Amino acid sequence: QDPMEIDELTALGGLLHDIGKPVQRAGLYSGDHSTQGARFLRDLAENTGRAEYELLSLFSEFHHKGHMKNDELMIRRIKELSPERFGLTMEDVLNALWIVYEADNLASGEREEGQPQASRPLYSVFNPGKAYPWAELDFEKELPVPGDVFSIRSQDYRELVKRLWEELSKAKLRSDRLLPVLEKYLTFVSSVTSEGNIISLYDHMRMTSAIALAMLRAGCTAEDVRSGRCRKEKRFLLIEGDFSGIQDFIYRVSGKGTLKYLRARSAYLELIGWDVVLEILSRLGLTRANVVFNAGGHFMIIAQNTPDAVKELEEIRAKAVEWLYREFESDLYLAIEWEPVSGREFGREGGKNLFAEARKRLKHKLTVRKLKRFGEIKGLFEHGHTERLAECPVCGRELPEGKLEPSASDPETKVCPTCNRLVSLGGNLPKLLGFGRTAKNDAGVLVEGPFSGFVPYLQGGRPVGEQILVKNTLNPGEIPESAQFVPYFVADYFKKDPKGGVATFEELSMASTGTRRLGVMKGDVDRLGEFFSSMDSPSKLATASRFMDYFFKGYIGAIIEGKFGYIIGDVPSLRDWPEEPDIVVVYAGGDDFFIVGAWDQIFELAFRVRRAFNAYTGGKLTLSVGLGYFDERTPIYRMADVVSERLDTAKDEGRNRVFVVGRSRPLDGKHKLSYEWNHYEELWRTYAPRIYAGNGRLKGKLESKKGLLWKLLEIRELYVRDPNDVRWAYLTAYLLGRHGLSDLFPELVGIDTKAVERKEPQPVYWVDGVLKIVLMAVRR
Amino acid sequence: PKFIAVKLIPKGPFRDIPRADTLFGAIGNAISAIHGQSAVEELVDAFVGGARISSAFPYSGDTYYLPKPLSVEPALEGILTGLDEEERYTTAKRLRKAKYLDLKNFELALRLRPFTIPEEIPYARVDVPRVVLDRVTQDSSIYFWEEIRFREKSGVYFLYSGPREVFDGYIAPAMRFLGDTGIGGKSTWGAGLFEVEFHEMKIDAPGSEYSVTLSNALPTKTPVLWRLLRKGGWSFGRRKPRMTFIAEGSIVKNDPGGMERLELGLSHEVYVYGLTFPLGVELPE
Amino acid sequence: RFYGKIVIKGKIKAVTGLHIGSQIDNPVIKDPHTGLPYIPGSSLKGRLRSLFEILVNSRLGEWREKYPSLANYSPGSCRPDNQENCGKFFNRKINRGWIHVCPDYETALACPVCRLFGASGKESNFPSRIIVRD
Ligand SMILES: [Zn+2]
Ligand SMILES: [Zn+2]
Repeated sequence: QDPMEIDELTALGGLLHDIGKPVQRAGLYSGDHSTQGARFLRDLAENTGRAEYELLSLFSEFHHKGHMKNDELMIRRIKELSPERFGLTMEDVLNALWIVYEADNLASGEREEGQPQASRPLYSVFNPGKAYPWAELDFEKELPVPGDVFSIRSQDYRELVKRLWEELSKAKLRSDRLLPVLEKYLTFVSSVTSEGNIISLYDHMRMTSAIALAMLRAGCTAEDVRSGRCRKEKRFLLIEGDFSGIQDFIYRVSGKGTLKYLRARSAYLELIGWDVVLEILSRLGLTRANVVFNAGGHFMIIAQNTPDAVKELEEIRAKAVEWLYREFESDLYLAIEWEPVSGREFGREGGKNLFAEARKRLKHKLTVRKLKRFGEIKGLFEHGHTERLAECPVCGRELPEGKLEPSASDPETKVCPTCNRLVSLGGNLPKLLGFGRTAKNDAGVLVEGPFSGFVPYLQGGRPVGEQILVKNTLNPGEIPESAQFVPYFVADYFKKDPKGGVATFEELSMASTGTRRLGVMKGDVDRLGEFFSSMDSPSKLATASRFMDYFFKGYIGAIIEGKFGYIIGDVPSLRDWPEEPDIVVVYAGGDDFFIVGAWDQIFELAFRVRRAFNAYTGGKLTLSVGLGYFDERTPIYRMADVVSERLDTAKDEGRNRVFVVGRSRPLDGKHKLSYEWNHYEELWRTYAPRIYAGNGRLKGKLESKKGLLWKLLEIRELYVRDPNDVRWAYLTAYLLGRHGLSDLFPELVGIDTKAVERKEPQPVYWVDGVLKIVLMAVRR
Repeated sequence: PKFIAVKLIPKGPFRDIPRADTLFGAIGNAISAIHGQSAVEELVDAFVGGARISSAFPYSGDTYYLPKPLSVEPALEGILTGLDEEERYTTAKRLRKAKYLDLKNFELALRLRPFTIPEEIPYARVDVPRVVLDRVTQDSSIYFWEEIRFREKSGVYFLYSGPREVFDGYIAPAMRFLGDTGIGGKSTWGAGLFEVEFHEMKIDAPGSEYSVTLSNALPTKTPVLWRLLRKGGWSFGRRKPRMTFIAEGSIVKNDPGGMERLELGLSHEVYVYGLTFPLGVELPE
Repeated sequence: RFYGKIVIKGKIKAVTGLHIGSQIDNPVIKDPHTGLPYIPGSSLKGRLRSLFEILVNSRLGEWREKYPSLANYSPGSCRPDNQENCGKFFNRKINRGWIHVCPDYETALACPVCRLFGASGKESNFPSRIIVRD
């Protein structure tokens, strides 16, 4: 016996109503996917595990119209079972079979594929002509690249069911415990076997269970499924939230404040966002399958539309804004809107993408709310001038004087409380498995959000809190059973010092070949808002926003560790790639990434990431990257300010182009500062192996020519003062002439008629980006 | 309408492009130096019940720039309905994150008609490293410093809407004193020094209830569309508290702003400027 | 209090070739737009202050009567004991080097260096009287 409530049955029944597909894909039961998955769950009840799998087999047995057009076979099947064993009513269990059946349609267009393809794979959401092989979601041993093999042999499908058999046996039957099991094994499995299916099976079950839970919270019953008034009445409600002012929040801090501290302002922005996501889910009564995505301060939640839910969301938005204003004075703001939708608003109707129409209505309400940044304060423009207001030297907070503690490092400096909490977090980050979400007035609360307080779950400590946020893994370990497992991912690569902590700006400015400079890269994915507007169903948005997030959360750390080099090939390098690169990943969201480190390895990582991003997609999405090279003892708000001004300089021009180095140019409008990606790798295959041998050493017989290569950039500045060949064409032939080397750069001595006919710049103009990188690497 | 454009022609770098409250601070320090404290009491009363100035804006060779109104973000799709949908997206975000517009394109944005952004900005914010030397054993210890550098004909202007008798006695003598001292920033290194010229500029603005501010305002009621500029200041070596201003280009409906007096424990009261400078605008629906 | 502004205008001639430097391997400071070099106001004021502080360091005994704030200083630097203003002329430490900067308004009003070049101080300041344009 077990007391089970009704929303546990609907959220779990929709979450595994299509368990017969992977089992049906394998030849173990030879029956209809519902017939196989019903017997797959009835055999799982028979083995060690819960008693409820006999009840949960009904969702997989009857979930089509051909299986549910009886209305007499259903009732006598429930009579052979017993909802009285679980506390469920006869009417309660019959409602949830119609909630899950109807939500399976709103999850994806109801198109019948007749006979399923014997073994067609998951086609890529980016390039739908290609397809993924089946592989474990582990973030090691393989990068998912969409390839040309278009059929799955039925051996790993049988190995899939075996590996899924004992993972479902060990995990307890709740919603938060089955989602990481089904995500590791059913991510690269297509839901419907057809040509061009780009919906993963996990995201199809994650969105059936989201909609079916949101239908039961609203209160639609079984006869509201048979009739209309579920697809003709606004019952759902798309919540969307957005953090405004992130680059001004992380990257405002002064020359005081280490990288170790700057890295923990990013961990603290991630926990403010999860504190608001998990608060909406708890008060509205929903599970984490409702959260469509949560990547970089931008979340979407499918929820119900009741007057009791709108009253709760209006208070969560209220209490989160009066916390953010009091703690961070108008530097960080969360805009939360909700647009009521219906079942017809999911998917396509009448040849129109009605889901993207319902999101442009929601995106427009976010834009108006961002232009009213703290309107819900009522004392926002009223002034109070109580005396003795002092200011922190690390960030720019204005406190009352007296609330400034002495710091931990330098007791002469007096800083705010939340910079003493975030330096102790910065030392505790290299041994940190996650954070425990609990009440704010609790022992050991090290950082606080707007609703709940967070305790660091250390490497060898015990977790405390009503829900634990476990970092970078889908495996719950050494946590209590009722501890509500929430897995989150973060790009967390950092160079370790002789201690265990994070390397400083000194130690990254060291170990760079040539000059000692700090390299700062910043980039994003271009035209990404267009790509998310192509999605018909919310299960396609679930797949497109989760594969997109895993490149930057999960697979950008393997690119730094030298993995995946067969796909990447040969990139512009200055040295052989070390086993432990001095690269610190600060931030890496859905389409953004800020990374600091040594300049010669920031440069090589810029091409290693883009070449691997090209393979992860099908070439359909690209990267703009801005690169910078700075003095070390430069304030980090100024390093971030310059590369942000270089990333959009490389974005408004052609948007698929890198900004390598600084450049003086003419003003004639035909000259652009930033190289295309294929252009600069072509100039590296041409110009660099003639003059450069690697590891800060010039090519043989070109030693003691350090003054020679600065002359070619003095010739190049004659082109900048006046184009159309005033003097530079023969002076290049003279300096190559007097040294006896003329195989060096033959394109620079004679004028290019191909350059004049298209009004493109001369080949002497583009050699600035290849010489000036080699001159800094062979400085000393 | 017709405004007076006080053109500030740079003699070097500027520390910053001065807001409307650090121009009124600089004008107010210039009047008490030239005339005295009794003339500052009449300078304040002429702006409370009268004339208003704006923030400083760049120009580049008789191409005066003005801030982008905040009315063109809600209705940006509605402005660009007559455009090819394969390039409406990149046109939108490039138009949205722009900061300034010239007079031809600023008039078209107030009436929600299509427009273009400038291609070149007339200045650059430059990081110049300085050094501190020990006098005996010349140990170098560097720090980093920010400056605004202008082009060969570019510079900074600000607007004035008020009676000519107040301009001739207060604002025009102040700008000749402020040409020889600085206009905010490290003025001991020659930053903020400039030559002053006077012109007249005309803006064709539509008649409505809603109007954009060309200055920081410190609003007296809730605005319609806005951007929070949070700044404090420094007054004779005393730190001013950070006040929530409104940015240039924010939209009010019959809001004069209001001039704040801070005690600040100083020989005399410190007034922070905070007043509107309205030009009519058409909001979307 | 204000009376006027004596303005000195002149031509600076580089008789020997000049270097200031910004960090061809050691480039001189330039304009960001045109690319021409110049001489900063910080380099010329900071050299005139440095040359005149060594001038005043040698004459602290003879200028007590004309400048009464030089009675508090003995010639030398506070570098041999990592301590702020106590007796030595080069009393203020900025980051790693020692500079004469007077600590108040009333002391910098009667210093030959700081009535002209200015003083930072604590609880009071003294601004400069000269402006050295670029
Ligand atoms: Zn602080
Ligand atoms: Zn002195």
